[PDB]
Amino acid sequence: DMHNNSISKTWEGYLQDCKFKGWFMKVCNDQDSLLRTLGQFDSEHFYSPV
RNA sequence: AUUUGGUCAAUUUGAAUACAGAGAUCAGCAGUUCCCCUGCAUAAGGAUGAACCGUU
Repeated sequence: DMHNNSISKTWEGYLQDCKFKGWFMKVCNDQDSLLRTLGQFDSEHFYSPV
């Protein structure tokens, strides 16, 4: 039962160079790890911690 | 009171032969245009489905 769960569109933009080689879904144990993963495409800035 | 409205053409001629003059009728199908339905393609544009975790 997940009434708490929800989704929000954070961004809806245009990128100069698309460094994402494919669609590499993942899970990480921590936030730092996630950030690092994101920055594998030289783009940590996508994640919005709230 | 009379009379014109009355010349067959065609051919053989240097009047004779001709004798009215030479496809019909019934029925398909396709095309042309517009419309409607149906299946497919092409573009575009939606809508939606599908277990479960992925990739340095």
